[PDB]
Amino acid sequence: RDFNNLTKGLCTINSWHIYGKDNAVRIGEDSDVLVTREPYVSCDPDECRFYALSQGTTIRGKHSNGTIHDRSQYRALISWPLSSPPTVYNSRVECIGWSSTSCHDGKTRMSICISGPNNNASAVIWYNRRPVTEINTWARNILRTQESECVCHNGVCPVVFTDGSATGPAETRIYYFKEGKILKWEPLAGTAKHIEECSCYGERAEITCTCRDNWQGSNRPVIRIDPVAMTHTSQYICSPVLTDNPRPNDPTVGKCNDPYPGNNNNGVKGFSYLDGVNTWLGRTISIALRSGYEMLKVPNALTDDKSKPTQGQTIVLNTDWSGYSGSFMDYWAEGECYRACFYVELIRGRPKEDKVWWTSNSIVSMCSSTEFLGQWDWPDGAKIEYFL
Amino acid sequence: RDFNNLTKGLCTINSWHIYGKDNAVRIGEDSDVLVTREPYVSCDPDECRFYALSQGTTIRGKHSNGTIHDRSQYRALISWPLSSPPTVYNSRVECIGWSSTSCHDGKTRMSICISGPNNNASAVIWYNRRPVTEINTWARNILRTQESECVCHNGVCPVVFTDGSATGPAETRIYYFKEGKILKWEPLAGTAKHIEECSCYGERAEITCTCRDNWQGSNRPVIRIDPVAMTHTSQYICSPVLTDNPRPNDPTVGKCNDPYPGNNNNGVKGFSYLDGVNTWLGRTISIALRSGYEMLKVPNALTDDKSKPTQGQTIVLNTDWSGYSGSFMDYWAEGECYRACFYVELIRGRPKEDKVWWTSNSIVSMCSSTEFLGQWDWPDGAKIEYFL
Amino acid sequence: RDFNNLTKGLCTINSWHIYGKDNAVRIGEDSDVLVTREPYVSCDPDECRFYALSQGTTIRGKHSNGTIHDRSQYRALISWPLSSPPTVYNSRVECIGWSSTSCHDGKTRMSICISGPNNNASAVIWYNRRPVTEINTWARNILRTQESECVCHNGVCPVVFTDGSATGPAETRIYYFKEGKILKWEPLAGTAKHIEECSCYGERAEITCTCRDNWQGSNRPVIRIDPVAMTHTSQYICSPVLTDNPRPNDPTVGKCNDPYPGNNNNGVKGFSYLDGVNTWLGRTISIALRSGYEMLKVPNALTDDKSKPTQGQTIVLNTDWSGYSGSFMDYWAEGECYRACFYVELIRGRPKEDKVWWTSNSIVSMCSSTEFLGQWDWPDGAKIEYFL
Amino acid sequence: RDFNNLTKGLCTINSWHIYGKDNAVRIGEDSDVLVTREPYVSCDPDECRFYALSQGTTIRGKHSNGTIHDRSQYRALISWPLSSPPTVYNSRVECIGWSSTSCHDGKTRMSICISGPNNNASAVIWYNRRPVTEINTWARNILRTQESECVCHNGVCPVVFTDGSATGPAETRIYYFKEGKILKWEPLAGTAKHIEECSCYGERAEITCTCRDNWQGSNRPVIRIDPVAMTHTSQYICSPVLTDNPRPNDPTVGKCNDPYPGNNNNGVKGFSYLDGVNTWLGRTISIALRSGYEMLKVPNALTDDKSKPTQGQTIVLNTDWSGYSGSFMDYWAEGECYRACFYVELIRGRPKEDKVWWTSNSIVSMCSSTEFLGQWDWPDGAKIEYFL
Ligand SMILES: *[C@@H]1O[C@H](CO)[C@@H](O[C@@H]2O[C@H](CO)[C@@H](O[C@@H]3O[C@H](CO[C@H]4O[C@H](CO)[C@@H](O)[C@H](O)[C@@H]4O)[C@@H](O)[C@H](O[C@H]4O[C@H](CO)[C@@H](O)[C@H](O)[C@@H]4O[C@H]4O[C@H](CO)[C@@H](O)[C@H](O)[C@@H]4O[C@H]4O[C@H](CO)[C@@H](O)[C@H](O)[C@@H]4O)[C@@H]3O)[C@H](O)[C@H]2NC(C)=O)[C@H](O)[C@H]1NC(C)=O
Ligand SMILES: *[C@@H]1O[C@H](CO)[C@@H](O[C@@H]2O[C@H](CO)[C@@H](O[C@@H]3O[C@H](CO[C@H]4O[C@H](CO)[C@@H](O)[C@H](O)[C@@H]4O)[C@@H](O)[C@H](O[C@H]4O[C@H](CO)[C@@H](O)[C@H](O)[C@@H]4O[C@H]4O[C@H](CO)[C@@H](O)[C@H](O)[C@@H]4O[C@H]4O[C@H](CO)[C@@H](O)[C@H](O)[C@@H]4O)[C@@H]3O)[C@H](O)[C@H]2NC(C)=O)[C@H](O)[C@H]1NC(C)=O
Ligand SMILES: *[C@@H]1O[C@H](CO)[C@@H](O[C@@H]2O[C@H](CO)[C@@H](O[C@@H]3O[C@H](CO[C@H]4O[C@H](CO)[C@@H](O)[C@H](O)[C@@H]4O)[C@@H](O)[C@H](O[C@H]4O[C@H](CO)[C@@H](O)[C@H](O)[C@@H]4O[C@H]4O[C@H](CO)[C@@H](O)[C@H](O)[C@@H]4O[C@H]4O[C@H](CO)[C@@H](O)[C@H](O)[C@@H]4O)[C@@H]3O)[C@H](O)[C@H]2NC(C)=O)[C@H](O)[C@H]1NC(C)=O
Ligand SMILES: *[C@@H]1O[C@H](CO)[C@@H](O[C@@H]2O[C@H](CO)[C@@H](O[C@@H]3O[C@H](CO[C@H]4O[C@H](CO)[C@@H](O)[C@H](O)[C@@H]4O)[C@@H](O)[C@H](O[C@H]4O[C@H](CO)[C@@H](O)[C@H](O)[C@@H]4O[C@H]4O[C@H](CO)[C@@H](O)[C@H](O)[C@@H]4O[C@H]4O[C@H](CO)[C@@H](O)[C@H](O)[C@@H]4O)[C@@H]3O)[C@H](O)[C@H]2NC(C)=O)[C@H](O)[C@H]1NC(C)=O
Ligand SMILES: CC(=O)N[C@H]1[C@H]([C@H](O)[C@H](O)CO)O[C@H](P(=O)(O)O)C[C@@H]1O
Ligand SMILES: CC(=O)N[C@H]1[C@H]([C@H](O)[C@H](O)CO)O[C@H](P(=O)(O)O)C[C@@H]1O
Ligand SMILES: CC(=O)N[C@H]1[C@H]([C@H](O)[C@H](O)CO)O[C@H](P(=O)(O)O)C[C@@H]1O
Ligand SMILES: CC(=O)N[C@H]1[C@H]([C@H](O)[C@H](O)CO)O[C@H](P(=O)(O)O)C[C@@H]1O
Ligand SMILES: *[C@@H]1O[C@H](CO)[C@@H](O)[C@H](O)[C@H]1NC(C)=O
Ligand SMILES: *[C@@H]1O[C@H](CO)[C@@H](O)[C@H](O)[C@H]1NC(C)=O
Ligand SMILES: *[C@@H]1O[C@H](CO)[C@@H](O)[C@H](O)[C@H]1NC(C)=O
Ligand SMILES: *[C@@H]1O[C@H](CO)[C@@H](O)[C@H](O)[C@H]1NC(C)=O
Ligand SMILES: *[C@@H]1O[C@H](CO)[C@@H](O)[C@H](O)[C@H]1NC(C)=O
Ligand SMILES: [Ca+2]
Ligand SMILES: [Ca+2]
Ligand SMILES: [Ca+2]
Ligand SMILES: [Ca+2]
Repeated sequence: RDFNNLTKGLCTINSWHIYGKDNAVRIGEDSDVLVTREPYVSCDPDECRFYALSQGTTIRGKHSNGTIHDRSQYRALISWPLSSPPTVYNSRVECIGWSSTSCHDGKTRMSICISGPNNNASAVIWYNRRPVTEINTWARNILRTQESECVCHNGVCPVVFTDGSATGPAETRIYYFKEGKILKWEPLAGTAKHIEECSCYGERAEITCTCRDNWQGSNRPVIRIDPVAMTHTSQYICSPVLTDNPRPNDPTVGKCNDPYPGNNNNGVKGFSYLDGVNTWLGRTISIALRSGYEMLKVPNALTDDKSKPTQGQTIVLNTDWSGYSGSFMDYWAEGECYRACFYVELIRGRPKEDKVWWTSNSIVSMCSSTEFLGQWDWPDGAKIEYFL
Repeated sequence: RDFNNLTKGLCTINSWHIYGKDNAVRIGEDSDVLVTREPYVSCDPDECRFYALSQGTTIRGKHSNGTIHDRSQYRALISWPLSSPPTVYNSRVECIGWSSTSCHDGKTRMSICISGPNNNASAVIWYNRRPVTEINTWARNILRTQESECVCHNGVCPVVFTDGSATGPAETRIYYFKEGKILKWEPLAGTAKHIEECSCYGERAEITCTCRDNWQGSNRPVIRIDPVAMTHTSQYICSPVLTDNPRPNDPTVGKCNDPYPGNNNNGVKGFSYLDGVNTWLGRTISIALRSGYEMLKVPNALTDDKSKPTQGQTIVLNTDWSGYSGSFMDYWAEGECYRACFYVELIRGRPKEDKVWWTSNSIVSMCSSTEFLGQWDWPDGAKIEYFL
Repeated sequence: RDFNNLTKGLCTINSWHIYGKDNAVRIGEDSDVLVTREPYVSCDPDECRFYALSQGTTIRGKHSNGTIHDRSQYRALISWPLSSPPTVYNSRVECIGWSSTSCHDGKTRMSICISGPNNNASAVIWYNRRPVTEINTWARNILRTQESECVCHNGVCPVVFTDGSATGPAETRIYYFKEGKILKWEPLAGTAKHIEECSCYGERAEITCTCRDNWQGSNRPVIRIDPVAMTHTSQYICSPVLTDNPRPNDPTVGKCNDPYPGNNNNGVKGFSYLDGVNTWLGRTISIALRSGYEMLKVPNALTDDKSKPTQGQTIVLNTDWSGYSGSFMDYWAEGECYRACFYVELIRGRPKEDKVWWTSNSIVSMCSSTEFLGQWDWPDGAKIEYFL
Repeated sequence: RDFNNLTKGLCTINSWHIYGKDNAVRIGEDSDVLVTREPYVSCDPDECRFYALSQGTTIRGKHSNGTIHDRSQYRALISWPLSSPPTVYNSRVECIGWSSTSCHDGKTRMSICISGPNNNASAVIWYNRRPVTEINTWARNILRTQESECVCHNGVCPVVFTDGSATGPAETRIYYFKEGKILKWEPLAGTAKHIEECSCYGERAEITCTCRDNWQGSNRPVIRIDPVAMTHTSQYICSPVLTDNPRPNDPTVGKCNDPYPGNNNNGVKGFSYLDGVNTWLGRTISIALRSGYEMLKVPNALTDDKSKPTQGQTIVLNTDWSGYSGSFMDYWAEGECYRACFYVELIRGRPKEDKVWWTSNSIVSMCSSTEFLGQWDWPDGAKIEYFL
């Protein structure tokens, strides 16, 4: 009907309640479920769906041997109904590619998939389910994107891309689209040294994305965008409570405009909600590998380089695997504020579970509450040995 | 369009005709059917669906070993099309939890799921498919609810919860919701000593729920609610025709405001239609275990402590298993009265059938007729030995 | 929108073209297809669907052993999309029973299912998907109905039932319904001695049903109904070209008001289009068993007891099995006349193919053309030995 | 709503981007996917679907042994959702036959299927999903059609048929339909000697179809139609860059009105976009067999018998199988021109891969871009040995 505008603010978060859960690997043991990875959730004005990058095979199927690789001609962006598994018979294909992003603007939805060789990949922008715009590689080394949903304000929806090295300086750019057409684009600015896999949300005409520095830096990069003026800035989260993985241990003071040193050439997609005292950071529990997941209330994290934990909540125990995590919100829900949500990818199989030749994932999703609810941990459930 | 109001009365019941049947366990032998339990039926203005608490696995699947437990992170409230099985590809998820209730109000539908540990569980109320309200545990010992549908009158829909011991005094409360928001709540009143798993229906601006006393008492508790004034009372069904399971034998006189003694720490979810001479009680045939099912016309049951059977009808033979049973009606059907219906859960597997490692169920459903129709028995059908 | 009226006449038939085909048994070898029997086709204002009486099991499933029986608590009336198989995931249940009929009236659809023991069965009438009317057994010996679709004229839809013996005198009645309510009913009249499984169609405010005499009589009974006056008559098709199965050989002259003698206690559901010179009778090729199928132009069959074949067309070869057959037409298609159609059930398995423990069927359907098209035979396709 | 008119022109093509991909054979290894062949794509005003001629069996199913044959009573025209596999549970049947074509006109869609024996086949035309017109064989030797979609202009949609010999002179005719009714038909004209499997598109009130000469001729026949006047002409593509398969090698000069000699009794369905300098021809890489696929910019191909390659792009490598290819466009997309698309069938199994007893295919589809995007090759993916 009409373009949506970020008119409200974030509700206060005093705890988190379960929103959705897949149980995909448990069910996939005896069903026609698709091997996926790199998921997310995204809302429309009438329903919210689950999203993922398919591998073009069922888990129990023979072609699942070798699904440890990321880029192939047999991947695609698919969507399915909330808390149901990525079934072969109930899934809908958005576009063909091995990297992606998607978002609705009040009128219709825009989806972007990237495909191709390393020497020269390319992005195609779709809108109202028709292919509208195309963009070829600029720095000729794996053109990539968010891996989670974008946000729009009155028709304009910014998106972040990177093209170039993963263990050194790259070429990041913020593009501004309106009905699938490029309005403008500008290169990265600010003090952030490496950008990758941005997780974004919005409130009161502003967009905040917490991203990943894969080069060096256990603290996380941040990008604030102004959808009306079409401008931005970047920096790091000051707080000493580090959130990348892998990472060293938490210190007494942190860094605001420089990567905190300790581990190289590695990271993980993550997110956070930056709102003064109402600030919460998410992270794995293990400093060495992707296991466990926890949420932490760290007042004034982004601006205070000494801030420490006030309250917290456990999502997945440290004996249980996790993976990626990102942000989303239901911009079309009734209320006076925006209720914040997030998802956590639960990876099974290789590399850590190598008696199996595949790699796949599960999903758990939570949203905020204004009460102080009790906590419980939410693992995937599957017994790898039933697959031997 | 507009809120629904309990404007009619109950039609006269002279017999029951089949409404719906699943045949889930028969079909699940060679299909992708989900292991479920604790079912019910619920109507919308345009279609009536089947409901159940999934276990997150298919019957023939490996993860079905151990589905004898009730509370787990892998259960969910699902719905599917009438007289079809709970298939993996045709099911819709309402919310995440191990206890529940749901009902439409004329405009939209409200669903409630409860999840968490025993020390501290919590309920989340959803409306129009978005999470609106949250409630944490009050007495810190398994917060639980109806296990069947609620009833609404002009926007207000009462719901009964219990939190605390199952073999002693607990904390029951009636909550009044309007569009997912808590209007009010009040503690139990009247002479009923223990409340659990209420089965409710409505006619002429009043709501009657026949429940379960798991502490002591083979006779059943009753709760009458006034949706307009937001008040209630409780008591027991006077009649000597006992209906809980397990239970002792029928006596000559019964108890109106006190639990009839005989068996402890056990019961089963049940229901009844209380309407003077037009009164019918349902019950298993075996006094010791959940087998067989029969309907009995006992005039003035609730107020007469000597009332005895006038007419009856067999639903499931005593050589056949049954389980839970509850009430529902199609508030949007054409006519001058409300045609009363009920469902019976048919459990297969453990505990009684232990050559199998799972536990699942089937459904049969009937509604009333004004004629005196012939009777037939309706078992599940499956041969356990085809699963060995 | 508005009630439909039989306003047109039959187009001239000069040949038949394929309309639809299932290929169910071929596909069911490696799919979740349901064991069915007693099928038919029925149109709505917007789509035409396939219909059948399910057995509550998949073909490859264990519970298919013993599906040679007809009456059981696990059967149901289901419908699915045209030329697709009766799949477990794509089927819709109309009502519970082992005998049936259904038809749309311009506004909504009425469906009727019969269930129960032999001593006392009962029919429930549904309308707009809600159970409206009930009727108990009158002569206490297997109450049964059409096994194909009914026809309506301005809201009124007659239906034929039988209750009593199959090898002697019974109790037939024509019921007249309007929105699921009984308008009237009257007993059989005319010179027909035994009625069973009527196949009906309509044009110019009249309804003709060709039925089955299971007692004695290789020639077929006929019932003409006047939907406006609510009256009828019966008789036999005069022509010497006999069409029941089993049957003796064709003679030189036939019988108009008396069963032609030759074979007892046996028959098969069939049909015909009676329209003067534009008359066509259908029948199996073998006089002893259900094999092959052919259509024959026999001018003035119903009134001329000497009429013989003018033109013909082969549908299924005599080396291929067939079974039941019935009539249907698309009352909502554009044109100035009614294009006539029919279906043939193709049975596989027991009794003739006994290396398998089940019994199931396939469907082929044809409609008329005004040209003289070429012919081809349409078998089921499946190789029974792939099931061993 | 209203009839569609070819009002725009072709956008300029500077490269091709992926549109859709099936991955059917990879997935069919562990799923209920249907054995198909002879596919295509076709758009509606609201969605574009995939099309194919089914064989009436699943790939892993027993009835897949022998699917090397083309004409049988068990084939059908089916359609399914874009980039999803032809699943047994998600497919929709259009009509019954072993040869076909289909297209939407702005209001509704017309589909045509051909069935029957070689002595006398026949076509039935369907519209708005009801059978409207019938046509019997004229030259009594396999009546056949396009095997891809038709194009319409203000209600009129021409279609090309052939009936008669494949290795000598036949009887081709162009039919003009309007709402399923034959407006007119006329025999082939111009200098083309043999016509088969036409691939058509349209822009600015004209229809161009590049077809197949199976008799003699490695260069391709062309038919230009005037939808308003209902007339046409034929000829060959002049250019020396030959595109049929099998074929001899490319010469220095070509033939405009005569079949270029070299190989007999063989060909393959193909297409091309003829637009002056903006001209592109598609073809397999191997001159002997169906392997590899490439697109070539050959300015003024149709009129210049010396034209040679200016630019090109690889679609499938020569070590990978291909098959048929055809044209389609989204006539209802926003813009000022028509964005051109095409599909390539990827055949697996017999005849070249004979360790398997079946024959099936996969799909890849691309559309044009105005940028110069990078290229990648798109194979089917499946490992035949996982089927042994
Ligand atoms: C039934 O259910 C109810 C329902 O909620 C349960 O109640 C909840 O219990 C939670 C667990 O205790 C609790 O969460 C914790 O909150 C802390 C903050 O509170 C305290 O301090 C503030 C300020 O002084 C006070 O206001 C407050 O009242 C308290 O005093 C957090 O600090 C906790 O986090 C730390 O511990 C966990 C492990 O338990 C770590 O994973 C986490 O990362 C935190 O510790 C690391 O990080 C800090 C920051 O740099 C380091 O200083 C510290 O050394 C740790 O560092 C190591 O670990 C990380 C990760 O391994 C690594 O990178 C680093 O290098 C180091 O190696 C925790 O989040 C809830 O707040 C509580 N509910 C409420 C409402 O408060 C109830 O318990 C159940 N049972 C019953 C009977 O009810
Ligand atoms: C073809 O189909 C037709 C279609 O309907 C068939 O007709 C139907 O047949 C039914 C079965 O007989 C019948 O149902 C019974 O009705 C009784 C009431 O009728 C009589 O009394 C009244 C008042 O005097 C009269 O008006 C009426 O005319 C009759 O005289 C019920 O009382 C029957 O229930 C009792 O028996 C069944 C077992 O058969 C028990 O399961 C049931 O619980 C009842 O008995 C227990 O409970 C009472 C109450 O406390 C006890 O006193 C008694 O001792 C039993 O107690 C033991 O059992 C329970 C459970 O095991 C346990 O807790 C307790 O401790 C004890 O151990 C029964 O319901 C229908 O009414 C009839 N149709 C109609 C319209 O009436 C037809 O038969 C078929 N065949 C043919 C040829 O047509
Ligand atoms: C390529 O395709 C084209 C496309 O159509 C093919 O053309 C079609 O060919 C059909 C087969 O021959 C033909 O159908 C037949 O039509 C007969 C009527 O025509 C003749 O008579 C009339 C009047 O005199 C003339 O107008 C007309 O021109 C002809 O002369 C029917 O009579 C045929 O039916 C009989 O034979 C078949 C077997 O072939 C039986 O199954 C059938 O039941 C009929 O025979 C039995 O019944 C009669 C009636 O009582 C008995 O008298 C007779 O003895 C038989 O009885 C025994 O059998 C039954 C069943 O087994 C049992 O109950 C009984 O007791 C006995 O034991 C037949 O229907 C089409 O009409 C023709 N197309 C057209 C438009 O006409 C073409 O051939 C193909 N090839 C080529 C090169 O084109
Ligand atoms: C990273 O990705 C980027 C993204 O695009 C890559 O860039 C692209 O590279 C493509 C491959 O080289 C290239 O396509 C070729 O274009 C030729 C035309 O260009 C040249 O000539 C014109 C005019 O002079 C100039 O304007 C232009 O600048 C060039 O000089 C085509 O001619 C090419 O086709 C021929 O070769 C291929 C094999 O490679 C054959 O399959 C094809 O059929 C052509 O050759 C046959 O046909 C001709 C015509 O009759 C014959 O003369 C010739 O002998 C061949 O004949 C045999 O073969 C056929 C089939 O086997 C048989 O029937 C016959 O009998 C003979 O036996 C080719 O299409 C793209 O144009 C280029 N992109 C752009 C925008 O240009 C990049 O490379 C990647 N890497 C990096 C680092 O970036
Ligand atoms: C487009 C692409 O290749 N994305 C891949 C990125 C990429 O390698 C890093 O961002 C380094 O640049 O890594 C992740 P992970 O395996 O670390 O879990 C897998 C992704 O699929
Ligand atoms: C929330 C919960 O645990 N519900 C469980 C209740 C509960 O134990 C009783 O109401 C005693 O309080 O019992 C039944 P049942 O096994 O007796 O058939 C299983 C339920 O799932
Ligand atoms: C309601 C019912 O039992 N219908 C059955 C009738 C019935 O026995 C005959 O009409 C004799 O009355 O026969 C057929 P068929 O086996 O002969 O092919 C099977 C039906 O299912
Ligand atoms: C109606 C029909 O039979 N179509 C068949 C045609 C036909 O034989 C040729 O057009 C020669 O006339 O060939 C193809 P292909 O096998 O060559 O790949 C298979 C088709 O199914
Ligand atoms: C998977 O492939 C590897 C080589 O990639 C092979 O050695 C291994 O045995 C395969 N796994 C299975 C289960 O076949
Ligand atoms: C189920 O698990 C138990 C232990 O919980 C084990 O002893 C048993 O053998 C398992 N059943 C099957 C069929 O594997
Ligand atoms: C059918 O006839 C009645 C009068 O006989 C009329 O009201 C009705 O509208 C007619 N049907 C249609 C479709 O108009
Ligand atoms: C089917 O059941 C019969 C008895 O009804 C039994 O003898 C037979 O062996 C069973 N068939 C199969 C395939 O198990
Ligand atoms: C397929 O059929 C042929 C004969 O057509 C037979 O020889 C062959 O063994 C069959 N293939 C399989 C896998 O059974
Ligand atoms: Ca890092
Ligand atoms: Ca009790
Ligand atoms: Ca007979
Ligand atoms: Ca050729």
